[PDB]
Amino acid sequence: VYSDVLALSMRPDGKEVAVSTLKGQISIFNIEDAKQVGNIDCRKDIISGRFNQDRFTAKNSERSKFFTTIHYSFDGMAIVAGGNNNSICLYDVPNEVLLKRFI
Amino acid sequence: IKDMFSSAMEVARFEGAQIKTVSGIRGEIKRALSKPEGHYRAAFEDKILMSDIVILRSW
Amino acid sequence: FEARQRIEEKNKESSDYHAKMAHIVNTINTEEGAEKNKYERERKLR
Amino acid sequence: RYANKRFRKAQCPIIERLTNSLMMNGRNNGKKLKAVRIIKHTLDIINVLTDQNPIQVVVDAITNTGPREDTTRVG
Amino acid sequence: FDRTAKPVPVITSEVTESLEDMIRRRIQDSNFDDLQRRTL
Amino acid sequence: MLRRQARERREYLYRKAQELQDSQLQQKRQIIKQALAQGKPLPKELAEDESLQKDFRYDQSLKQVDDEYAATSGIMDPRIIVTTSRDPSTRLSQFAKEIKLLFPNAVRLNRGNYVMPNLVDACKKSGTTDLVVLHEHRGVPTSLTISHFPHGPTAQFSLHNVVMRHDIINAGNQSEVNPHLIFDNFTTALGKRVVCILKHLFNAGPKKDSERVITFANRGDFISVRQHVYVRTREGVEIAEVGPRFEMRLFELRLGTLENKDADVEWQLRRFIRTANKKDYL
Amino acid sequence: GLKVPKAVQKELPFKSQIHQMKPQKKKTYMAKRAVVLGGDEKKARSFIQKVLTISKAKD
Amino acid sequence: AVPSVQTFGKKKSATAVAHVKAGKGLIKVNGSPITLVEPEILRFKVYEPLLLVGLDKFSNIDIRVRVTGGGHVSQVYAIRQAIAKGLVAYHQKYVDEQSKNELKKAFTSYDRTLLIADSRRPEPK
RNA sequence: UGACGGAGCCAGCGAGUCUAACCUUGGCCGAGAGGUCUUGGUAAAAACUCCGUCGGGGAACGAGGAAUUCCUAGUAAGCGCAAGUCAUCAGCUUGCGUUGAUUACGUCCCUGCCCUUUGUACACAC
Repeated sequence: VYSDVLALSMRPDGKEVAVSTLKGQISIFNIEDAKQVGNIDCRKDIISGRFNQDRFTAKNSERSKFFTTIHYSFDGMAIVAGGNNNSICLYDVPNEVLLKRFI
Repeated sequence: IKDMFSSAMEVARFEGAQIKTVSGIRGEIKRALSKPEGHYRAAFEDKILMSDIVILRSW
Repeated sequence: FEARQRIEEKNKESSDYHAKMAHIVNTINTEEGAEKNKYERERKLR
Repeated sequence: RYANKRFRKAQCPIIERLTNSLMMNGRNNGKKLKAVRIIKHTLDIINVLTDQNPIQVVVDAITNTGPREDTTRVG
Repeated sequence: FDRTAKPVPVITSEVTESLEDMIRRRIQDSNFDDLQRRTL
Repeated sequence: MLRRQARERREYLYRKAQELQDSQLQQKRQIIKQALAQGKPLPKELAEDESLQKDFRYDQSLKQVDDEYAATSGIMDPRIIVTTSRDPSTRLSQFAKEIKLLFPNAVRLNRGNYVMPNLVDACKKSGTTDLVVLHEHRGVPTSLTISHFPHGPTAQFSLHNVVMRHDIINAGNQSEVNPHLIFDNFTTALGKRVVCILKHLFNAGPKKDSERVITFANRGDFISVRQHVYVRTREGVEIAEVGPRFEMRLFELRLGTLENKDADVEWQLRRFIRTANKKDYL
Repeated sequence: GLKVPKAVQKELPFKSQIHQMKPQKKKTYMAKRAVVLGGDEKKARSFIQKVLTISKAKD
Repeated sequence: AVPSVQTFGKKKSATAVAHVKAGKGLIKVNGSPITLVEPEILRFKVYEPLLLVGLDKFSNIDIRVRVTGGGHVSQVYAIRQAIAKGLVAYHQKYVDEQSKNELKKAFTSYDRTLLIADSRRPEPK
């Protein structure tokens, strides 16, 4: 993978592994032949904060633009993802889209 | 080394022996050769020059 | 065979030479120096 | 990476298989450019003589030549 | 003349037997060298 | 991780250098302990001291295997990759097969197109506690290097009077049971280092009634090595020679891993020094 | 003088790097333009060379 | 300033540097048009990005590559790698992220080796 | 499973004022030693790619039996350059590159080898 893969989830099917990486990415690798079947870029849509004591913008910040925990649902359809940022996202896999983003 | 000998017989007799190049660095004579007939190979101390003259003492 | 024989004999001879050398030098030191310090203890007495 | 797990060998395309098995020889080990030129010219001949389609013919040949029941020497 | 290094030994009946008897006696005494567990 | 290897090795060299710089304090505290127990006057230097003289309470509380392996001397099993030189002739490949067989916990690698920096990496990264490299000469074997991958030592031996088992006879098979070990005549500090390396090359704690023994004998600075099977009789013990039988001689010890070629050398076989042949273990 | 292999000189850490400044081939404008005096200035620069060499050998 | 992006490619021991600039719409592997990389059994293994993404995406920009090291097959694989990676890098720096992500998806659909060369590490047993 | 002429193009190791042959005809010089000149004969990146051409060897041999040995991925097998490291290696030795597969990745039936044949660990479960 391009980055370091700091969170790992595995499909109920057990054929696919969803891996969350410090470049703000979630990938989905198929496991019978090891290959990247479907990816979901997240880096953009994370409402990440700026602390009181900081000295830089909450856009240019880079402490909080990766997803650190992942899980599939049980139809093997959706992902819930969360980080050390303000928000929890909920992606839909087959289209690779965001269904919602809470705060 | 090319002229301390003239026959592989001879070098086999004298091999495994101890020589010192005129420069003063030691070394040992180790194995006769084939295609030239009296030349042998020595394993010296450092990179022995072409501009030297190796010697072997004998009584 | 000649190599092994020669190196053996050379080692034995050099070690034996050393042993005799120390034997001698040390016996001169002990005997003579003892009697010399005797004579010196004598001279300082007077 | 077609020979690490059990069946990545299966997942590899067919023409690649044919090319490599073709270069498997006593003095053709290690000339894959020779193997590929060879198979390209073969398929050209295929298309010229049997008009229909090389790849379809190759697949048909492999299926129709696959053996279907073997034996093993008994203990 | 002199020489630079003792040549290699060549094995014989005497060498084989001497080593063999040292081995056999070490067996009779079971005096052994080995890596022991460090337990706990 | 190689960041981590570099830091950990650097720490180690530093710790060793300071142990070297305070062995004299070891000796001085030894003197003070001695006098305190058997009350005798102290020399002038220690007597005038007040810094050590004062702090010598903690150090009074203060207080064998060699160092690099003592971290895991008897805990994990040391596993070994026996690896041929390059483009190996069939006789050499046979020899490497038989050596992998000889050790326990050993596995065999054909060398083609593996360079040493890459092999050393993939080892350090898989965990392969020892590397063996074998060199030949027209099928005959002559060189054997033993490297220890946690940044350890590499002893490059020569090996001469080889006898190959398949060459010997259709002798069947080995016993390949975790063997017993015999080491004779290693005396000097270097001898202890060598026995340490080979021993931790082997496995640990053989079952108290095994059947085969591998023996490393010192004879005139040449190590001999044999394998044997022993079945005990009530009147005596008779054994059968087995495995390779060959004569081996250390000729250098690089404190780095083998690929370094500019590591720190603890010993080397001096063999153009004028008094070469009068002494043992040179 | 010593000379360094390519891996070494391509991997030296920043501060301890080497500075091999390659000769300029295509003659440049200023080096084309500059005048160098003649006659007495010729002889004077010769003389200064000679004097400095002498005093250096002396010291 | 000129919009400008550089990438890399590495097969066995072959380096492939690839500049990508916004310009007149051409492709040059080291001073000679890409139609004349010589192996001729692999020229399409070089084209593979060009074709697989369609041309106009390249009509906008200029790609210059230089390659070294390795040999024939390795250098061809290295160029294809550098071209593809350079294309995606430029389209994620100065052009829209939708092009970025869908290009990455097209490539990883076809064959991931255009993006992450495998550092095919040796293995224990 | 080719030969030959031109083409086409790409490597990685290594950089000690140290790296490197002998016989032979005769000229001149030289007190000599010798020196210079002549002088005749014998020692030491490939493959790959596109175009063109051709279509058994001077008594032995035409890919090497029977048995046995090694091999699972940048691995088998090809192919050339380079170094010669205090042991070993020129009848060679070790590195560094480039080209790059076939087929198991299972089973304990055979062939051996090992083990254990008492849970002692603390649940729930046999």
